[PDB]
Amino acid sequence: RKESYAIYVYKVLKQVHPDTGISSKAMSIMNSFVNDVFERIAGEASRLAHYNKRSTITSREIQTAVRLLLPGELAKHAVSEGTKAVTKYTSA
Amino acid sequence: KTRKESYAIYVYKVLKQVHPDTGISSKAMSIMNSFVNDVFERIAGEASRLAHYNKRSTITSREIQTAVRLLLPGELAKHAVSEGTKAVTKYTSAK
Amino acid sequence: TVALREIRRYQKSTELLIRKLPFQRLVREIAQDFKTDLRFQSSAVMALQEASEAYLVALFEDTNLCAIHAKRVTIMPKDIQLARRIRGER
Amino acid sequence: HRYRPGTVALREIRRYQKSTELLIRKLPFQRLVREIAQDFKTDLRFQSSAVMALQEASEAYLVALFEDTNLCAIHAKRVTIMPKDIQLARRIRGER
Amino acid sequence: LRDNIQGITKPAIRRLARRGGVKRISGLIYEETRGVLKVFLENVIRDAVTYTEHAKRKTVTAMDVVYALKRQGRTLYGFGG
Amino acid sequence: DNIQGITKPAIRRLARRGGVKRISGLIYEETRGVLKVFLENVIRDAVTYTEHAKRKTVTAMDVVYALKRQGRTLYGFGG
Amino acid sequence: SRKSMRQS
Amino acid sequence: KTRSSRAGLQFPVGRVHRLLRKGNYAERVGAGAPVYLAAVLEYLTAEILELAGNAARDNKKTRIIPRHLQLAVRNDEELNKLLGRVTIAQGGVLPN
Amino acid sequence: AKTRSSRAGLQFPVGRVHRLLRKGNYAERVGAGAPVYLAAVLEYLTAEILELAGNAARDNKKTRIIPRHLQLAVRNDEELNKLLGRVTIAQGGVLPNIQSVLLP
Amino acid sequence: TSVMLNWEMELKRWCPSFKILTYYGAQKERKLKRQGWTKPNAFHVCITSYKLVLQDHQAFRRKNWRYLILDEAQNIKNFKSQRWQSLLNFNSQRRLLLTGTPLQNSLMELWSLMHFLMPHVFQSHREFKEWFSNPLTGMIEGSQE
Amino acid sequence: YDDFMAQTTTFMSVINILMQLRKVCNHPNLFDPRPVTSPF
Amino acid sequence: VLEQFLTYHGHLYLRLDGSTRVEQRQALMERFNADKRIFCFILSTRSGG
DNA sequence: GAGAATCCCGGTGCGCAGGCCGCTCAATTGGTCGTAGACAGCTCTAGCACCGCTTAAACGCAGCTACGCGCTGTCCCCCGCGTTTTAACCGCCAAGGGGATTACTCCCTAGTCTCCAGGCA
DNA sequence: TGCCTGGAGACTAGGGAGTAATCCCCTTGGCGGTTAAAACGCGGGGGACAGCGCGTAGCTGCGTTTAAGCGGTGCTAGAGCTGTCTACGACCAATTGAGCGGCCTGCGCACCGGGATTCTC
Repeated sequence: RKESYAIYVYKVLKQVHPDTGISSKAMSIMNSFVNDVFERIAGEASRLAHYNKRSTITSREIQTAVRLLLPGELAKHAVSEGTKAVTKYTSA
Repeated sequence: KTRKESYAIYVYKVLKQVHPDTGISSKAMSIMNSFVNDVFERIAGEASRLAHYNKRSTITSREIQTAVRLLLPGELAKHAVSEGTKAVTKYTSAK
Repeated sequence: TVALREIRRYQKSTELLIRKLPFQRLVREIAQDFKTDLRFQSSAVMALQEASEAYLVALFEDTNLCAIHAKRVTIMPKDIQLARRIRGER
Repeated sequence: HRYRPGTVALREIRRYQKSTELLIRKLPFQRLVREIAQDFKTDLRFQSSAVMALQEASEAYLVALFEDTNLCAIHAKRVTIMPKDIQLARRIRGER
Repeated sequence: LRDNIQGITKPAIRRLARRGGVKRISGLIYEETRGVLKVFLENVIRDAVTYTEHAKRKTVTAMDVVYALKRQGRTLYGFGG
Repeated sequence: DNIQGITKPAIRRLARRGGVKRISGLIYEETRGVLKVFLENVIRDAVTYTEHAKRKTVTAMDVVYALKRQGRTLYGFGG
Repeated sequence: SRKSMRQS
Repeated sequence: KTRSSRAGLQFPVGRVHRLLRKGNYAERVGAGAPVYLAAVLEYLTAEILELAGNAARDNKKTRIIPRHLQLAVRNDEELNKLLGRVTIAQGGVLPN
Repeated sequence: AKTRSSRAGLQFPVGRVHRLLRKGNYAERVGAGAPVYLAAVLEYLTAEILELAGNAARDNKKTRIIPRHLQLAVRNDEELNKLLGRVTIAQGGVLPNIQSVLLP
Repeated sequence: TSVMLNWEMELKRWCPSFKILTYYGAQKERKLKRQGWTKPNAFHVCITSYKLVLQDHQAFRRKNWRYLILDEAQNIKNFKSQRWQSLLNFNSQRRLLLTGTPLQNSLMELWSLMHFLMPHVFQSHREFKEWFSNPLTGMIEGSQE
Repeated sequence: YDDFMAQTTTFMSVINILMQLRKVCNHPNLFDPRPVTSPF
Repeated sequence: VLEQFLTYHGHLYLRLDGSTRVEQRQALMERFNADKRIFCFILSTRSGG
């Protein structure tokens, strides 16, 4: 069994471009990209937690890592999306 | 008034081993401490990544040896691996 | 005239510009020194070729910039040397 | 007496490469740092060590950039450094 | 606090160039160097302020600047860590 | 001597992809040397990774990790 | 009292 | 009830949580950290996929190929900065 | 009671390195010889850089190593220069290097 | 610095015998006027400003002054000031402070001047503050009998 | 003066309030002169 | 503001505000001591030496 | 041969580096005990080594002319140095406020374990 | 489609707020000097930039020559997976000494001052 983000990437693509497909090589590129940004954000969250002598990675750590890593407009939009997701999650 | 762990005494011991007469200033000692911490972080992170890639849950002498080979340039890496294997052999012999 | 057409033709394309078999031989020759009787996956050699061609194209772009800065159209080895020296790979 | 052009420049090159002192006045740099920081967040206090670290990093960055700029100037058969030299150095470095 | 970029002085930029080995300097180099330093400081200070804001602090410590520089790829020694 | 396998027209193609109009005759040796250095570094790291795994086959993941640690990540082979 | 073979 | 559906996302909040736990990022992972990370990953994926689909439409195609992803990344300045040191297989380079 | 550094023959602390490896969240488990190897490598690198720094200091008729000496040591040695390529040393200065074309 | 020329004028008016050296000018001029001043009987009295002594304290501190005279000693009244610390340890056989108002704000200024004069009689400022400054300030403010 | 003494209780410290009160006691024109009025 | 008030009321004045050049200070002193028309001489306490 | 800039040897003063002294807290020692993985053993995949055609690319020559480079000739703009500005920087004079650190308490909130069904490869 | 794996459901111990206290330390308007880095002229040298003329080296076009590429085939090294069982590392109490500040004081290094040597014109 091999795990990949191909299914979720396909779902997102269908949400954004319902009539547009994706080739296998492009899907591999997308999986690699998702893994790369995941590892980068998690590594920055880990460094932030270790610097502040905190044993837990919380939403604040991920938000700060996103602000540090992503450029301006992407960073602010991602922060808004994450805050919205967390707010919806806590209220359900 | 709180403990602040540092490599000052160990760096001084190594300096005395190399140059019995020379000394070191506070800024130079801070730079050496930062250098030791940086190299430690590099090797530890590379070892952790090596362990993660091979689906191993432990950091052993093999992981750090490979990390030293990956990080350091040629002669530095060769001499560092020699020193590390000498240290581990002596440690195992002393039990 | 032909140079600009060739630039556009290779610029629009995506295929690998280096021939596959010579590059595989070069990769195996380079790897021979580090370890004996090494086997390579085909995907590994393809990845090496992709990285090498991207590296060379980016370097050539920086060398073209260096040549233009010297009021020259031809690229000369000193341009490659300066590109690598400024980039820091020296 | 009057030294021919270039001699005093080389003399001060040697002088400033012998030393390790900071070359920018500390108060103007502190004001510049505070001016840049007030845009990101108001009511921010800088420790003296933080400003000194910023100054050291900036001076090292500028020295290395000037080395690259001088290499660009020697390329294309020149001695003077011009803004095109800095632009080429930055573009080759991967900035902009 | 306004128009502090002029605090980077022409003799200061000349001294930095002399440390860099520059013999002759054009008149337009000063504005370009001021802009480049402005950009570099903006990036480093933004990262440092993010680190300080994460710790719920109001004082930017040298450790925060060192962490910001390390993130930028410009690790600095002698100021802790 | 397989470095001559990187033919002069291939170097011309790479330069044209980079927008170079004219190429000097001494560029070919220089670019062969540069490519040899780059390949030596990447392959050395990849062989280190392969040896650490007790494998005798250099997989694509080894090359991907070597490139990533060299500072130039490569997409499309890691997943 | 300590010497490195790298320089020698 | 799925945690991803509870958070209103499409990416696997559970899988992201398991990866954060198994990975050695920290000894404790909060409840909202996987949700936030999944949201960020989903937004970035949606952005790059929208740009790639627009590039594919501009080429009169119906499938996103690596060339389309390369064009989308290099045309958007912010995504170009995010993936600056990244090479896309079979992607080529921008026209110039 | 004999320390692990004493058993390994090193000067750097094996126990401290082991604690840092355990608390640094690098793996679930940390091997017994990993701190010894890491301490040995760190001691070797410190010895190299300090030998070069002391050699630089003697050339300046000074007994104590100042940061300028460390910068000269790192930049003059090619391997250490590559190791610390992206590292700035505070109060380190730069190597004296004037290009040939600029000389009269 | 303002009174420097007036003091030179007074020295020349009353005692023309003294070889007066004045230490005004830029760094090059000061260095030139220094040259060969360690020679015996090369200058008898030197006049210099607080800013110049603070800047050139390395040259002046080393030399074995006989008298160290400070006109307008109220410039030294703050012992936390850099001036008091820089001038405290000058090599002088004798010291003489000239002022018109030894006390301006608090007895701590008087202690600063006295410590500058006789360190072995006014060693501690905490003891002085406990003995005199706090109770006398209380008496003035009415907090003490 | 009353406005400043109200600002005492809430960023301005006692020293800044002290200086502002001294300026007020000196003259209110130290803050803002009476405007020169002209048509729009 | 004192300049405005004094000029409004008609009192001739001289000014030494601590920013005046040193060579001008002696001239102002001599003029004030010599001229009987100058009613006031506004000064800053911390200045003048 | 003039001048100007370093350089080189005594002296000297200061502040900090290297050392000694309590004290504690974190390495160390001697145990138990899960379990990670080292080591057989198997399987079956893909990496390599051979052909034998197709043909597109690489190569060697010829002819050509485009541009790199050396050589002159302005001319402008930056350097070296003198004279004037000014802005770092110290001092002041005031009344108390921050604002990061270290100890207590204490309570949500993660982790761990059990069971189950459904998401996904 | 048949799983593994993520998701309820109960305990539970500790990480991370609150809350003091507590210690450290300037903090900021307007003032007034006062030097030494800036700032401002400005004369002139020399470097930048623009021609101009060669002449040779890249570029293009063509006819061979070559080997990359593609399709079968075929054989095995070796990657990947599984079952055992030990050796090894995680916890856990007691010791205990090595490593922290606190505090001090020689001594190295910064600096100054003449005289001598070296560098530029």
